[PDB]
Amino acid sequence: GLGAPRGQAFWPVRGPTLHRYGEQLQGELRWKGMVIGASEGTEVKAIADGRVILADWLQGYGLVVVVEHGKGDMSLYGYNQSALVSVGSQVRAGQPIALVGSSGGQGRPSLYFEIRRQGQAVNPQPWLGR
Ligand SMILES: [Cl-]
Repeated sequence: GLGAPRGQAFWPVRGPTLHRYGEQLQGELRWKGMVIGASEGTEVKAIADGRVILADWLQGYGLVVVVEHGKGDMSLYGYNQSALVSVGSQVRAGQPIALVGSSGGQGRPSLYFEIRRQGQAVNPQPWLGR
C-alpha cells in the first residue's frame, strides 16, 4: 500500500499542475485525477513499489499504465507516448514506467494521473513529496 497520505511518494513528473482533482472538466462534471504539464518524452516515475497491471489504450486517457501497490492502493498514468514496462512486471519507487506524450489528444504534452484507494480515484496530491 501507499500508507497514510504523508508526502512520501515520488512525484510522477515535475511540471505545472494544469488540472486538479475535483476541478471542472466540462460543465459541472469534475476531473477525477490531476494533469501535470511536462515536455514530450519526459520520464514518468512509478510513485511507489508495485506491480504493473495495465499498459494499453483506454479511451479518454490515451495510453495508460496502471501500477497496483497492494492493500487496495493503485496509481494510473495516462496520455503517454509510450510505456517502458509490461503488464505483470514488478517496479520500484521512482523507476521510469512511461514517457510523457499527447496520446489523450491534448493541446500540449502532459501526464494524466490518478491514485485510487479501495478502488476509487481520490485526490492524489497529499501522497506526493519526493
Ligand atoms: Cl484517448
